[PDB]
Amino acid sequence: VSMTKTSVDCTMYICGDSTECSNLLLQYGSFCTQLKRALTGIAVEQDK
Amino acid sequence: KFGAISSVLNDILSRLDPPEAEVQIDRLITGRLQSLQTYVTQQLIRAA
Amino acid sequence: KFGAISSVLNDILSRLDPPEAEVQIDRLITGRLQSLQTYVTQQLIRAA
Amino acid sequence: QSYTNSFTRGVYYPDKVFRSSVLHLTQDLFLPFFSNVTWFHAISGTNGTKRFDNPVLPFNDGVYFASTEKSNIIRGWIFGTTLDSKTQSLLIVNNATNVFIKVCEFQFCNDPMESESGVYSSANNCTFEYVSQPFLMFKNLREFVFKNIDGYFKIYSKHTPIGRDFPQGFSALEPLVDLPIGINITRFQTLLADYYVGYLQPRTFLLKYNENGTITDAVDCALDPLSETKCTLKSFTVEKGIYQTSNFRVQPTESIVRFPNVTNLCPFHEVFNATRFASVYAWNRTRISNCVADYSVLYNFAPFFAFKCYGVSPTKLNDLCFTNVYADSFVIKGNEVSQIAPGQTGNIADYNYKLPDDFTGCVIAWNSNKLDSKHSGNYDYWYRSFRKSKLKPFERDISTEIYQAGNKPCKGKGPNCYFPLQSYGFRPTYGVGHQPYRVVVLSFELLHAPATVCGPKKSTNLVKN
Amino acid sequence: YFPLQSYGFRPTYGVGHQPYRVVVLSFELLHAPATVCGPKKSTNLVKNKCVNFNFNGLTGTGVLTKSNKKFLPFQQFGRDIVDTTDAVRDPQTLEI
Amino acid sequence: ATRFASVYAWNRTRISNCVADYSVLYNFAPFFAFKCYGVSPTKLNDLC
Ligand SMILES: *[C@@H]1O[C@H](CO)[C@@H](O[C@@H]2O[C@H](CO)[C@@H](O)[C@H](O)[C@H]2NC(C)=O)[C@H](O)[C@H]1NC(C)=O
Ligand SMILES: *[C@@H]1O[C@H](CO)[C@@H](O)[C@H](O)[C@H]1NC(C)=O
Ligand SMILES: *[C@@H]1O[C@H](CO)[C@@H](O)[C@H](O)[C@H]1NC(C)=O
Ligand SMILES: *[C@@H]1O[C@H](CO)[C@@H](O)[C@H](O)[C@H]1NC(C)=O
Ligand SMILES: *[C@@H]1O[C@H](CO)[C@@H](O)[C@H](O)[C@H]1NC(C)=O
Ligand SMILES: *[C@@H]1O[C@H](CO)[C@@H](O)[C@H](O)[C@H]1NC(C)=O
Repeated sequence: VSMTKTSVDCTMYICGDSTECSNLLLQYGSFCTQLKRALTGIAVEQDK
Repeated sequence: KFGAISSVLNDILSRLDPPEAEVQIDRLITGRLQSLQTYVTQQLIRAA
Repeated sequence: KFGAISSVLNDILSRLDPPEAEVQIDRLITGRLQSLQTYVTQQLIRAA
Repeated sequence: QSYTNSFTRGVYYPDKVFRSSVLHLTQDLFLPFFSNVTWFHAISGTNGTKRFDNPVLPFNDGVYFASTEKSNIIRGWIFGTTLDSKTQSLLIVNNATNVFIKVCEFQFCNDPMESESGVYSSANNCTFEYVSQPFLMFKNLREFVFKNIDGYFKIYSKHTPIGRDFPQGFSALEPLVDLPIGINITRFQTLLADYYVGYLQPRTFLLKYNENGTITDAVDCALDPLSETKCTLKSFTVEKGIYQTSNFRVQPTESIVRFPNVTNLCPFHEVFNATRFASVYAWNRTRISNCVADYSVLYNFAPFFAFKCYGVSPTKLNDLCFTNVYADSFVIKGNEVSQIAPGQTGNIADYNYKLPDDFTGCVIAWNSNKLDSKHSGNYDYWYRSFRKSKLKPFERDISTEIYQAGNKPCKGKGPNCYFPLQSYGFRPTYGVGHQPYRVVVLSFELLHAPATVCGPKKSTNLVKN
Repeated sequence: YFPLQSYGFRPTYGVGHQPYRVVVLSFELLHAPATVCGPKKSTNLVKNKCVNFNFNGLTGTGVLTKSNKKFLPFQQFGRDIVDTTDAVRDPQTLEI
Repeated sequence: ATRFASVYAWNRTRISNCVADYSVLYNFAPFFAFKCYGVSPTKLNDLC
């Protein structure tokens, strides 16, 4: 009926505790936001 | 490592000057971002 | 070619010594990784 | 006083792009909302310290100024570093009819009653002048933002009808001037013939544009969780529900540095300051262990022909620990320095000393002509010009067999064979390409810290939990 | 020996002797943003046709038409909701 | 060659129906530069 719900913080996974890496990651646009939306949608779908 | 000299960002920043750290970090950013997109894609398929 | 001088790994290894051959090979690896990942992702959707 | 709430003050147009009925989320240097703004009525208000002294304030990344004065008592600013004619500085002074902006080497100004003032003192070596750029610049709040980005000095300003001190409200500062000053601005000073200063920090703001391109409101994404939610959604209206915002982390409170009891210094002095150096053929490898990797002595010892590090680009080698350190010492010709690197070829790289293609370490080349050259020629250095095969990385080949040039055995030297070791003398009369140079390659293996060759750092007390 | 003797003002006709004015230009090209650069030629404005354009460094391809947008005095160009340029201020006439 | 051509008139010599051995190139001089594109030096002793 349901799947384990997860949420992944893009910045911590790719650039954990790294300011320079985070600043570089900002140059790739909305990708982190798109993954956050995808995982949120999955979590809501599992509760539905 | 995804082609980088080290998998640990703190070693890249402590070992290399910014102009080289940006290259090694960019390689790691590409690898980790690809890993998250692959994960999210499989989770969307499993969610369906 | 995905940006490489040649699509054939044997030609890259024959023509260049490791310091650049590894770079040209890394580009061919990256391109083929994207090709295989796209193929499998679409096969998973089609299989569903 | 000397602090104030500030409210929603100090927003400026981050760029020159027209937008219509959109919300634009941007990261730039802004004065945070409800941050503390320094009020200088105390200390340097009214007469204040005028005619005797005045403190100088820091310029950290950029500044926000405000004043409610209409008397034009406040006349200008100086931006720069030393501000004593030693270096360049930028001086902006207002007048009744014009504006005088000059960047030159300024020593001091007549402006640190008021029948005559501002004749200035002395200046020289001036670089740029700008005159009447904006021509001019019931109380009037006069807001300014001064920002220095990649050599461009950006000035923004706004006049708001005001008698309240920073009344509640919102007004964006339009850009006023953009100067190619090209200098370094670490400190600034005000000039008097009431005044507020806020400091900008990098922050993300959501700016609301109307149909006519004017910014009418803004959200400071870090002010409170509601503002952060608004920025996440890029809306000034938030629907009922739960929204996910940025993750939280617990920050560290102190730095813990732990090193072994070793206080011995690595013997770089003895290897680099040796009175006699090995040839390239019998190049000398000394292992460095159980010592402090202090490289300050290397920069103090002498200037070098080349100091090129592969895999560790900085000269700041004192912050790393090593697991396997070797110093390979040899004497080469200047024209061969370029051959001692991964991927290089030639008689030295091919037959006397070769680095691995994944080499990590530093190649240090010092001009040693005054020590190694001789009038008769120093024949104690002997490259192997002729070898049957190419040398392997870090291989030491000390064979003395006579090389035979092909099929003929040619035992002995001459008819079709050469003794592989070829002497070439060094003499004070040779040019820089032939003069002897001492090269030491420091091979650094970096694989975490199983073993210690750590640099000159101090240990602190251990703190747990 | 003095540098102040007149040397070559007198014609003293020879190819060697005739004075020549020599002016040299350093072309320093320092790090600080350059304020000196040659004049950039402009070309007549074409509207209601598909053209390539370069407006004060902003380049693109499109059809230029009279706009009803009202830019603030300092704004040089505009962008739509997805940050793609959709309007410019002509650097010579200030028409939007 | 005793004489090299001026840069306005580079001398193009065609080499064909021959075999190459590159140790002679090292024998001719110490070099200011020997930069190869698309192939690394010392790999030219294969078909080049
Ligand atoms: C310089 O720019 C100004 C406006 O910024 C131009 O002035 C107008 O030019 C048009 C056409 O030439 C005239 O019809 C207007 O009457 C002018 N305005 C004024 C106030 O004189 C000017 O022509 C431009 N100069 C050049 C050489 O292109
Ligand atoms: C600013 O300071 C740096 C410090 O290294 C210096 O290199 C640079 O030239 C300075 N720029 C100026 C004074 O414009
Ligand atoms: C925008 O400008 C037009 C110009 O006619 C004016 O009518 C309108 O009221 C203005 N709107 C705002 C919000 O300033
Ligand atoms: C180090 O070099 C100096 C010359 O700069 C010399 O006087 C001194 O004796 C040398 N020390 C050793 C141990 O070689
Ligand atoms: C190499 O250096 C060490 C340093 O102590 C020295 O003892 C050794 O004799 C040297 N060997 C040669 C061949 O120079
Ligand atoms: C170019 O080299 C060839 C080699 O055979 C020679 O015959 C020819 O004359 C040369 N031309 C010039 C202009 O040097």
